[PDB]
Amino acid sequence: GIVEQCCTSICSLYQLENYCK
Amino acid sequence: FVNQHLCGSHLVEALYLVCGERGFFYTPKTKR
Repeated sequence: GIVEQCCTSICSLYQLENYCK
Repeated sequence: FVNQHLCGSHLVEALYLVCGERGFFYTPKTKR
């Protein structure tokens, strides 16, 4: 999940757009 | 733009900018 993935590695706006509603 | 670490509150700050505070849910870990 992005909440761990973006802590443990570099994040992306493409990957974050999946969590918006 | 450039790719960077965003742990905890930093992820929420980016969802805030991406979505415009509209209604995200980051699925925070439920384990103790």
